[PDB]
Amino acid sequence: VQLVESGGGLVQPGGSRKLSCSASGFAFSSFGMHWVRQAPEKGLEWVAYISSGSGTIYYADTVKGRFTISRDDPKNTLFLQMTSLTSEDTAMYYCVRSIYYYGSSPFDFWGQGTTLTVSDIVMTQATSSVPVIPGESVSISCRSSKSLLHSNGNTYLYWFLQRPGQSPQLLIYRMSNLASGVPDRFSGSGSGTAFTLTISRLEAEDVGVYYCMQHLEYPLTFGAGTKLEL
Amino acid sequence: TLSAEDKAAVERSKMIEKNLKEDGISAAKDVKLLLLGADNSGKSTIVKQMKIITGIVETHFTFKNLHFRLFDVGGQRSERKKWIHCFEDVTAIIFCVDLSDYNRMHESLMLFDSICNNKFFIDTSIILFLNKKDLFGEKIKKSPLTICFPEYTGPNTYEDAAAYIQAQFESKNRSPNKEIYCHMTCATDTNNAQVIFDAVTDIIIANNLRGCGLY
Amino acid sequence: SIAQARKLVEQLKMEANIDRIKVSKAAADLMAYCEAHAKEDPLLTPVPASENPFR
Amino acid sequence: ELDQLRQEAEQLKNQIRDARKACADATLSQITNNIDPVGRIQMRTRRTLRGHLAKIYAMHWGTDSRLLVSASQDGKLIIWDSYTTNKVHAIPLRSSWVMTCAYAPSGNYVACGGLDNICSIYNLKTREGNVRVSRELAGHTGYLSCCRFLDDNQIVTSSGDTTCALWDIETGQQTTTFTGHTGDVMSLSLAPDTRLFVSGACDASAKLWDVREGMCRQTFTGHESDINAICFFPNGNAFATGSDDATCRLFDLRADQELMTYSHDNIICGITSVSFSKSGRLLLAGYDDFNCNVWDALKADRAGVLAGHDNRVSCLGVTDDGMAVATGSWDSFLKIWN
Repeated sequence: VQLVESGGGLVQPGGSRKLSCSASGFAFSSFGMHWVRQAPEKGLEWVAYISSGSGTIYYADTVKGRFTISRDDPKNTLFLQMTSLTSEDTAMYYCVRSIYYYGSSPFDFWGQGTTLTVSDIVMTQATSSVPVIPGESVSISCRSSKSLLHSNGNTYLYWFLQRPGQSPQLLIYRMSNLASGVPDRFSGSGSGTAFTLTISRLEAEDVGVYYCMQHLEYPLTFGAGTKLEL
Repeated sequence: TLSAEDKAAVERSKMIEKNLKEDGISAAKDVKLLLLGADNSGKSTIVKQMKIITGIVETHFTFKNLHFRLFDVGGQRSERKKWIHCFEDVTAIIFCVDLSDYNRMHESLMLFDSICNNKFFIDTSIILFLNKKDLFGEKIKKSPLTICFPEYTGPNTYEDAAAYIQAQFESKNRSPNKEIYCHMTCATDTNNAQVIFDAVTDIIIANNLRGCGLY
Repeated sequence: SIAQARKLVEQLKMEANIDRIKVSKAAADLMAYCEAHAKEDPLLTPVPASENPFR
Repeated sequence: ELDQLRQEAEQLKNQIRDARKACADATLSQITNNIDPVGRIQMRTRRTLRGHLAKIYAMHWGTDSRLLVSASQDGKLIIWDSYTTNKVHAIPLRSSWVMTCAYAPSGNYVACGGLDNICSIYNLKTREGNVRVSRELAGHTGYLSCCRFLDDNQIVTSSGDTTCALWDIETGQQTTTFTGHTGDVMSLSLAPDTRLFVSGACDASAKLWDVREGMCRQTFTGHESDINAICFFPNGNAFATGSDDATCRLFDLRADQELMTYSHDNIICGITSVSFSKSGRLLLAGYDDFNCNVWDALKADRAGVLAGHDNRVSCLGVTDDGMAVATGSWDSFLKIWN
């Protein structure tokens, strides 16, 4: 399982590019793939979405009417066709897989991004330069514009860790569910519009930026990012 | 009250059941038949143009407008009452009789009496295949057929012996919604797929007439 | 045959050399357990007024 | 020389019968016939799961009381989300003839088997998105009737070649073989300690075995026909028995004998599935006459009738929390009541 995204580069302020990503290792048709951009010195932002079998295609507010997303299931390729590239689209574009059933773990794999250069729910989390000490109890907080609880008993909030120089990796889904491969020190809990990731016994390979995600209403909202120092 | 994950799960379910309906549509056009008989009664060479796909053996071939599937059910030494209901929806039961083996003829008669009166096989028609007729007619001079089947008179000829065996097999039939199709065939008879095709389409027409209140 | 006879002889000794009870509490334990756990089981006295596990 | 051994066996079995008779003082009558009746039980159709195009032959509940596994003759193993009448997975089977299905208690694996004499295990939680075969277990000479999971690595299967076997999924070998049961072993039930299990067979015997050992310890006897179903009591010291003679019983492990029998005069169809309530007070029995009636495990009383099946019911299941009962027949639709 590995996602490689190709394309990108310089573009004239008004031209167009068509980014494309491919999957090799998992069944493509069973996954609803996403596009998430990252400005070079800012947080993450959701861009595009296509469902399984192209049954549902959603775009963002800054994406509607200008961009489009297509997938080639027989050849296992996802396409992002963007038109009228302004200077606000200078971002690294990530390809994210997601599966949806009872007990699933959406946003569980991220591809290495493509650097592009063109020469609702509001969530704001914690501080941004917290002094992490190696071995402690760190409570990274989060917030939302709504109580993210549905009648199904599932509160929806996702925690992502971005190591320096790497794609984001999923840690906690729903509200308190550990993703596969995440060590047992990571744990999260909370209630409506009040979420906390309690990391106990901090170690190496944990420095980076921590992000939130809402998944009740579909236009996705992240947080700014809390950074672990030292 | 539906969430985004719930909506995409419903979409995944719709894809699963649409593919289920597609598979059910594709698989409905396949005729299923249940090969039976005694040991070495010609089950392995019923059709010379078949492709093979242990518990049970499944062999398939396609002829004209329909695709055929045969279940040899060999090696199932368990009790023949617990998995018969698996083969309840077969269109026809091909029973193979070897006229050569006089010792195992009564075994074939007992099996035919068992399967033709079972609760799950009251409506399923039977296509008899009186196999191995060439060496049976070759050896009918020495053996007069009364050594294995008494209480009959005849000229010890091939035609009368075949008629008597067929009559004994159809005497074990007690059903008003079933017809036994008999067809003597050789070991060198390439014309076996057309016999089964004609019998099977006749069976399907008869079943459709039965379901509509007619014959 | 001889091996099967020896196997039957050995196996029938296994039920022979054990016994437990003369139904002194072997039926009292059933009626004790079902009385205490009847409140746990919702198949006897359902309460679909606030819970509603199925619609 | 076999005459002396046979005479010794006859003397031992006469002693065993006498011991059972002498231990049967203050018997099943007037020991449980002193309490209130269960009452009237009526269950309405809450769910009607649809999606099979053949006869459903098995059904097992998850330990979360949320997910079901139904394996049918169409070569498909659909995993059902019962709370929303929803499909999670659809596993195409290599051999369509299927007589059993299982669900691992961890929720990670499902099992399947049938006339191919192979217990094929499947992995639901994989990092590829689809259910794949994890291991194919082969080695029996007969069809498999019921498989039950102990954990993610140990499976125990009852098969029709006069044997039961406990496997390990990692290497695909038979660790323990449970020899006996001269008929065809037709059902299997696990006690709530993963230590001892029961197994009925066609030769009218309900043996009790031990997982940590490889031999029987109590051979219940008394049915005059074939057996089809078996199910432990929640205590772990009793079990029910459904059979082809329209006779569902309750047996007792401590007494080594047979407690009250809930049979009816007009019923002649065979029992295909039996199950117990959360407390063990309510017993649900499947019937081959297009029906599934409930009883009481203590007294003889038809507390209710669950009707609505066009064909024969072959799988009945009660969840771990006892909140709902699943009933599956050959009409391609399996139902969940409340």
